[PDB]
Amino acid sequence: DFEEIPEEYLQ
Amino acid sequence: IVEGSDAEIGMSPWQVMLFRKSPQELLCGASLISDRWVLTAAHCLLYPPWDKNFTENDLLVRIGKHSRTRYERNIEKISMLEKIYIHPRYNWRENLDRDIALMKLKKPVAFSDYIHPVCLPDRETAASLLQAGYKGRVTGWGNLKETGQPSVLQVVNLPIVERPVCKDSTRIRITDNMFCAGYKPDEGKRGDACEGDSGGPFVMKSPFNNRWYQMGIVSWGEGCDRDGKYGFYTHVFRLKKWIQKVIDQFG
Amino acid sequence: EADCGLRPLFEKKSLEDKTERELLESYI
Ligand SMILES: COc1ccc(S(=O)(=O)N[C@@H](CC(=O)NCc2ccc(C#N)cc2)C(=O)N2CCC[C@H]2C(=O)NCc2cc(Cl)ccc2CN)cc1Cl
Ligand SMILES: *[C@@H]1O[C@H](CO)[C@@H](O)[C@H](O)[C@H]1NC(C)=O
Ligand code: NA
Ligand code: NA
Repeated sequence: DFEEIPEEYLQ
Repeated sequence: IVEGSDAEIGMSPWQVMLFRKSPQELLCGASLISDRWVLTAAHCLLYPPWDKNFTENDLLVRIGKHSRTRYERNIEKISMLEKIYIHPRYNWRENLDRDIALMKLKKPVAFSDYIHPVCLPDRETAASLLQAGYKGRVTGWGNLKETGQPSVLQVVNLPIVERPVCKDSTRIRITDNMFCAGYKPDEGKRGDACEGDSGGPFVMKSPFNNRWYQMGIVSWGEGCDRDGKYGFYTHVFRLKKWIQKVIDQFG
Repeated sequence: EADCGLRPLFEKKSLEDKTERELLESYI
């Protein structure tokens, strides 16, 4: 399972 | 990567991870060829038999990574895609002929100790180095065995195989746009790419100018690391005219 | 680019990685 990435990259 | 080892820090600073946005997961490997362009396998983006057909907004690229799963704060950089280009004659129906794609980033990535582009071969370097017995290096975060997954980037060095041996190892029609690599059953040593390593680079270090060149792209294999089978790689030089056409036209 | 294929932590510092010699030795 992957560590969550900063939300700015999913926007 | 099967039967490889942990990469050293900064050993492959051109390595790129293709990352799916939702659900968040590894999709493929890829490589950095300039501050705006990333090279990968076409089948990482388009493979109808598996209902795979990604669009730009489906994906991210993560550059400068070492750990497979961690968010490497202050080290990795994450980029969005402006546009995907797949080779117009990519043959996903039969044999993955011309298994190559380019991705243009929305914004240039800053180079660092951990982020740096690999060279693409010219005709002469390809002719000099793409010879049976000569070894290249394959890197990726793919599976450790055909049938688990690594904590960090894996590396393996593998010899290019004579074309007739590649051909005789498989029922698949091999083309001039592929080459194969791996040890023979009798050679003892082993290793191969595997699922998840797709799209990553097969690189060689030129003894003429001490620079790393990407000669291949991880493309396909019958299983992973099977005796008598070999890994098949997209022949980057053979498709370089297409690469240059795309970059010159769109960048 | 002009600087392609030269790694900051290796070639740029004249440091060798642990297995690149294996590649060089294969280039007969
Ligand atoms: C359309 O073209 C193809 C369609 C399929 C296959 S394949 O079945 O041989 N391999 C396929 C899928 C596979 O491995 N099936 C499991 C499997 C297990 C045992 C045998 C035997 N005998 C055959 C297959 C593959 O590599 N594909 C299908 C699409 C993507 C690519 C891939 O996984 N590439 C990664 C890879 C790259 C390399 Cl260099 C070495 C191994 C691997 C992992 N197999 C080759 C071509 Cl060229
Ligand atoms: C894949 O996706 C594109 C765009 O969404 C679509 O137009 C195309 O028909 C699909 N199949 C391909 C490219 O083989
Ligand atoms: Na054959
Ligand atoms: Na094998």
